Amino acid sequence: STGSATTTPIDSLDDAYITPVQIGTPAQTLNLDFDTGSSDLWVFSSETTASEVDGQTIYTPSKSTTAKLLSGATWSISSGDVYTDTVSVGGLTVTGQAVESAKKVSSSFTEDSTIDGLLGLAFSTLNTVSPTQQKTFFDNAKASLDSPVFTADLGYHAPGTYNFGFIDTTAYTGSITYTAVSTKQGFWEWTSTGYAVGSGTFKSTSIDGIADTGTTLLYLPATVVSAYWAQVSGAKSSSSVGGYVFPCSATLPSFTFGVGSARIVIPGDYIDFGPISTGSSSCFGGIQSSAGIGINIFGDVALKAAFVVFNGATTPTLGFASK
Repeated sequence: STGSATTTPIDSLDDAYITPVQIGTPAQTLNLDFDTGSSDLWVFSSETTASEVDGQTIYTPSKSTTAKLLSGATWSISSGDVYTDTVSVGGLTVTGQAVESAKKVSSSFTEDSTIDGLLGLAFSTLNTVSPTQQKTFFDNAKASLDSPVFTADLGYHAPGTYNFGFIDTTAYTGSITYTAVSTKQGFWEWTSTGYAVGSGTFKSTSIDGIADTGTTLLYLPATVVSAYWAQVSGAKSSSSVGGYVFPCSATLPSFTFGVGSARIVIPGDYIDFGPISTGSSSCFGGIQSSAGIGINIFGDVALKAAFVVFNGATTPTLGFASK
């Protein structure tokens, strides 16, 4: 089996991407945030505190003939109980998928009406269901997939594609470079071989990080991020804003990261996240320091510059191609 679904930016900044997902019988279609940095499938539901719902499409398990309460199971990340139900992505169907129903949701989600929930695609060891931990959609699908892979092809200010079970050889240029993955923290964790700023020379240096479609920006060590922003006239780190900002009049340099011997180039425009407030001439930067995070994160800024293969074979790997 295979599946293929279009993913769409939620706003003009590519702050996140939503992908339609069919849940239940008859289908209830929710727009979920596919997140390779977490491992829960959770949704706004008919059980979510009414005050905390503001425009989202909710999952109603009582209207689904295939929904079953997973008795005693709870989750907490935003929290609630758990159902099993039929879940389909882009034509690919999983039966008995754990669907985690929000009783309560953070204010951050209530405020963002375009995201109906999350679909986690990290390793199932990070799943928060208790007392019986649950499998991700990908893990459940693996048995039936033609190949145990999914690919992320995120667009820049444009729709993209998530594919399951196959690699679309028309979707990238050149070859896919594969690199080792550590699952020890439950993430798609890998080691970049270095970086370059604009047309500058490539610096060979190991950067351990995660491929995280659920994170908007690129978070790298302070040394690297300082070298980048030093090439932008007027750029500075602002404690009031919470990161690097730059004059909206600036032209940003590209940023290159290494994948083995290969190179992925992030165009400068990808690093522009626009005015910090309406009318401001200060703009927010898309490359930020990981120093207060504890881990480097190859978020959407980096990932959308590439065709990315998440290989969930017994020895997992990550592949990157230019496109």
